[PDB]
Amino acid sequence: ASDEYTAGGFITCWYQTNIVVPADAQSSCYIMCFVSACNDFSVRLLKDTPFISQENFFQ
Amino acid sequence: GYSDRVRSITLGNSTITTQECANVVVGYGVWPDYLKDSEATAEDQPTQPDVATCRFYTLDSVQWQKTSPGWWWKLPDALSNLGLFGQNMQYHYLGRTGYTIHVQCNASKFHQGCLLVVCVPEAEMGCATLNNTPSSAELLGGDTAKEFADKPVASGSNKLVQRVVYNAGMGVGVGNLTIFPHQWINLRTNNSATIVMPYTNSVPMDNMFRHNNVTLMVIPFVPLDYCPGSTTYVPITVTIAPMCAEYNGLRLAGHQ
Amino acid sequence: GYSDRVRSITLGNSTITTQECANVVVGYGVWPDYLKDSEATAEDQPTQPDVATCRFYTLDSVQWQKTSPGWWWKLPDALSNLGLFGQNMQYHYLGRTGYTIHVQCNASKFHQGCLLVVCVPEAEMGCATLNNTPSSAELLGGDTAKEFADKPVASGSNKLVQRVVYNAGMGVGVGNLTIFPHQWINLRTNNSATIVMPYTNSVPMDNMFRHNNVTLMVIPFVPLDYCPGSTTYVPITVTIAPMCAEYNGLRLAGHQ
Amino acid sequence: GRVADTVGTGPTNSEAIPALTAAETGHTSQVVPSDTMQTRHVKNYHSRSESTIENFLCRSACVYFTEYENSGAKRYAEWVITPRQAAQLRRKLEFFTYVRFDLELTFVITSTQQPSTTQNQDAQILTHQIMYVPPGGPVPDKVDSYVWQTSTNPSVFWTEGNAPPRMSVPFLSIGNAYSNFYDGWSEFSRNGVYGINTLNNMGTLYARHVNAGSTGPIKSTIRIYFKPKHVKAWIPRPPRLCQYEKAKNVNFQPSGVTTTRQSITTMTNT
Amino acid sequence: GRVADTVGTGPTNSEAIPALTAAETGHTSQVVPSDTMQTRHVKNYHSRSESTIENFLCRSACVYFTEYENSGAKRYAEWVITPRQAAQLRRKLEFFTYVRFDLELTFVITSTQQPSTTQNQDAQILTHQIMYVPPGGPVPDKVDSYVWQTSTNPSVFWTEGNAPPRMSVPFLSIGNAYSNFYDGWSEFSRNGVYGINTLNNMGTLYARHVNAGSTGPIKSTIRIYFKPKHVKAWIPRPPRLCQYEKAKNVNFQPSGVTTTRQSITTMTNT
Amino acid sequence: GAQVSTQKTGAIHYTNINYYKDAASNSANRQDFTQDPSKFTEPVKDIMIKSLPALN
Amino acid sequence: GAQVSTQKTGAIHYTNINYYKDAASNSANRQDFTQDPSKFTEPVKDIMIKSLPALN
Amino acid sequence: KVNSMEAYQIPVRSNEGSGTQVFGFPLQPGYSSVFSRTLLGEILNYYTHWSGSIKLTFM
Ligand SMILES: CCCCCCCCCCCCCCCC(=O)O
Ligand SMILES: CCCCCCCCCCCCCCCC(=O)O
Repeated sequence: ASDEYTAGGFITCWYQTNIVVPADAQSSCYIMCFVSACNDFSVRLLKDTPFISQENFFQ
Repeated sequence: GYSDRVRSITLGNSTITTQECANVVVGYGVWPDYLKDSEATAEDQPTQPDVATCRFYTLDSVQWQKTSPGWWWKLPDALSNLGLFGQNMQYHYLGRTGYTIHVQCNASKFHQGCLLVVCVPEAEMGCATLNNTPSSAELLGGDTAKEFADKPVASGSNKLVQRVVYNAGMGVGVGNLTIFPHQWINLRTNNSATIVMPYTNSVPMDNMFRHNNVTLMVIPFVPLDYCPGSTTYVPITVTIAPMCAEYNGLRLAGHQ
Repeated sequence: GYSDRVRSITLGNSTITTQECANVVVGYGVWPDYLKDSEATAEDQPTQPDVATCRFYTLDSVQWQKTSPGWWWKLPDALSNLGLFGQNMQYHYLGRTGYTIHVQCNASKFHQGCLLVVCVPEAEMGCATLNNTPSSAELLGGDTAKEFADKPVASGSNKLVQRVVYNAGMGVGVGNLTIFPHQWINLRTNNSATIVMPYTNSVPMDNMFRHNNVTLMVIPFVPLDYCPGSTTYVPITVTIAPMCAEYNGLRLAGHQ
Repeated sequence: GRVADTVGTGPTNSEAIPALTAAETGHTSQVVPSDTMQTRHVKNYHSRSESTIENFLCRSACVYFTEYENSGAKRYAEWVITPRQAAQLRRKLEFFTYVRFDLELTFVITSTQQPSTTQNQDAQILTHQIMYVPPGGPVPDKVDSYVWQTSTNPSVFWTEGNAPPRMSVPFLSIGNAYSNFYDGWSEFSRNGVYGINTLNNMGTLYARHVNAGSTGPIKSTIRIYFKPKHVKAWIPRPPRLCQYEKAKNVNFQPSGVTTTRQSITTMTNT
Repeated sequence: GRVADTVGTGPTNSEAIPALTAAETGHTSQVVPSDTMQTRHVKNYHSRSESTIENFLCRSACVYFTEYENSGAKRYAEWVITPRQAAQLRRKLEFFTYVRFDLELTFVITSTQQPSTTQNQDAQILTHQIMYVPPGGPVPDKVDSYVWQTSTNPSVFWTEGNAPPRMSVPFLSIGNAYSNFYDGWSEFSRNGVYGINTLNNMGTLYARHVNAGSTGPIKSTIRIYFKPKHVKAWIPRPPRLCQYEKAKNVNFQPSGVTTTRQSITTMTNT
Repeated sequence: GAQVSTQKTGAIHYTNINYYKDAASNSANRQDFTQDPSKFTEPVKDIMIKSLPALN
Repeated sequence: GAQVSTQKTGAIHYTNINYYKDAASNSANRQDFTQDPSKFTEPVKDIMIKSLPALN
Repeated sequence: KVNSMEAYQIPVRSNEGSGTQVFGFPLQPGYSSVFSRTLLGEILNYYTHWSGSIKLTFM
């Protein structure tokens, strides 16, 4: 959960060298990102998740 | 000498050779196989058509356009009208199968694009309106690809399925679908992709018409973008091979 | 499986991966190292910041144009405003270092060009007029690339350096610079180039602000030539990593 | 069980490239932080224990509750057994396509007076009965009907003031595991009910007062709690996104992927 | 464990001087009473047991209590977990800078009628629920809100007339120990909250009635009791002097060093 | 017919006995730690090496 | 898997057993008597002798 | 754009000058809106504490 004490850090991506494209090839590209946990990953202290809501029992 | 870009697959009569590809993702790590006699239930002797069944099929190729949301097939009923595997499906009460999916979309070096080939066991789609359920005609079609719809489906009294891509019809995050086995068709470094699915189901055998246990989905993340003058029409083609089929309980001809 | 086109360099935190390159020219054949105790002079114990110093830095990328004569940097004072290596430079009377230079300029297959990356120990530039000498402001700039000038510099009373390329500022033949270590960035078969410079100097250690012992030069021989419609702006970027730094004689803060 | 160690590394110059790979193979790179930077030898004593399935699925949870009174129209409460009528439990089981486990039931019963003008109300200790009816069995339509004799069906007699009752149930499914998601119809004609509703027939659960207990009306509240044990799982999947709607089917209302924020550069949520 | 023996000594004349030393070294002299006088051999069987940390910190203590009712504005009680809202426990932990231990919680719940004109009030046995919410979790704003289902969060159902409930909790801190005193801010700019308030996020504790329980209003009282175990400590310090003021910070009101007395010679307190 | 095992610590033994005739009555097993990531990560037929390029 | 220890007397054995799977469930340890005053008294680098003058 | 596919895409375009920032996001895998609905995001929200090494794969 968010707290200023332990706050994680930051991440950035900067052009090292501008995109070079030939003629007749499209100028703009796209880049997709991925996330995974390494083999040293671990967790603790199970709790509830705030995302899922409810009102009255489902029917 | 060798290469990792190239692969050749041979089942029965058919053969598929590809000079640009990646490795073959195998299931969860269980190579498909027949049924050991420890888990068996049916006491009739099973039919093993082998070459008559195991081989590659090619469904209808579907166009791929800049705005195209995506597509889904249902494997247990797609082939049902093709070949003996369509015939041996109608005459038996039970079947056990596993699938090798091979998707082929190629482009020149000047075509941007990215596709997502996932194979989703037991994909259960919702309904347009909240109360009803989808009709058997909407979730399926013979050999034909059903496609998504990019924007929300207006909810009337109809039975239509909910085709929004970002929910992927199952009401989950589309970005998370990669837990299931998958591969990335990428017009940059790839040409075709391949999947091998072992038999996944709660019970050791199943009826084929009732329960569609494996759903195939192709969702473009990065649309097709190309400068003018290059060829416009780029089709996608799917190839589906059963493996190690078995059948039990021969009965009369039909489904009803 | 392997390839000679690809290389991965790791120092401290930073890492530089390149999928198209050539081998790494190492100095005159002496891999950089610390100071053996046979040649030592300073009797204080040297500081060895190691990871705090050794790592890669990236200076300002500079545009490369059809008429661009070339560029030069002075290594001992470039980094002086960057990182601890800039701090550990100001607080010590002595330093000993060696440099790994990595130059990155990429282009598509349709861009002609050739560059020359040389690393020149003790490049001593002349003066515009014959009597005077260059000012400390003209030979240097913080992290910024100084560039040559294609045609002769008119000689006034100023202190300006002589920037003609074909004399390379040292009054030698530019065509001969290859005796020093070098590599060729060539937009055909290459992408990036790499140099490793051991510590070269007359005396075993040196002050950093006084004496700039290593000069880096990038001179295009074949200008950039490309048909219209392709992207115009192609930057060049330089990466400079100290190696095995040491320091002595801690003193107060400043240079004066 | 323990976390792996992070092995130290010095500098590197070499043609082996850990930092590069191809994700198109559907292959998550195994690269560890020692590859792309310099690393010191470190022992980790962290343990993955609490992340195991057992500790994840095993907690009691309130699936459902009803109200039945001591007099008037509704004198007993009937409920069919599905986990899906409670939000936060149903989600915890939707990670896994095929689940296997042994329920442990616990009931929590409470009583409440109701406003009335009845005079000289004097309470007595109430006694609740809880009867389970496997599928197809007889269904009581009235509190005094003969079915409550429970010649067979497992039944529990409980009393206020005592500890909450508890009973454990083994694995009841026909197949080799419960099925959370089922694509198909119940009828060979691909008609009738669609979705998982067909697989689920668990029978029914009933409750009643044994005795009136007082002159004044009394309303009671019963609560069920599952506590899975001995769990096994198969074929994980993406968590559910859009809010639930119905308990019989996966139907959802289309909703965005995530929350939003300002321009890509912005470093804080909004 | 035992007291040391006092060894006997005869007379002494010698140049060795036990009775002298220099305290400027910050060194407490080890001199024992046998050095400065004549002493008889004596065996001591006294034991230091009850002075160990374990027996010192381990006693149950009442940190806090609330009031929540059966109807009206306040139907539940919420409390964040800090030891510092109770005087006499907080002081016992301020000897030690860094403390490590495993809490053992015990609740004591009582009920009280409230004056009202409601007629024919007839009680029933109440049932209290106590729910723990680790940080960041969902926060119920109303008694019937879905969060009370406790699909995960550890929760306790209790009944009047039974024994007081008890549960044990292990060591929950992130670091290698709890910290009683922390000098610094929460923000790299040295701004925002100062003091130990930043380190402490323990989550929150809630309680409610399960059932109304009667027609007439009822107010309840809950009490928490810590009982540290397995204690370890580090870096002792001076006990606190001035009376406490706030629970978030060490702020104090200046007060004298000790009590007073008459002229130095006077042998009795005043 | 008792049994002995180890608790969960960080920086001991407990005695458990099964009192009932039905497997489903036994206490939960919290301690099974066995893990093999290979069934999700690395689901490929040709084993790939970290130190080498992916597509050669 | 029991254990035996000694009570607290002045001028006997008790049988304890741990019934739970979590260390924090075990009873308190009241009996650890280990003591080393040297970490507060005598915190000096040069060891000083009682029988001698402090500053020589 | 969170209602379309473009939420997963990172625009990259040829500029006239180098050093522009492609993107950036804070690292708070259980809180920050970025990782919130991700796969890793869901599993965390059930747990209060974590440690390890997060890999970021780009393509
Ligand atoms: C008094 C006896 C009470 C017995 C309680 C029996 C409850 C059965 C629980 C079945 C469990 C979860 C199953 C979901 C079923 C499905 O969808 O296939
Ligand atoms: C029903 C479950 C109740 C769980 C009770 C959890 C109470 C947590 C106790 C934390 C203890 C003392 C810590 C002071 C914290 C700090 O200032 O760092």
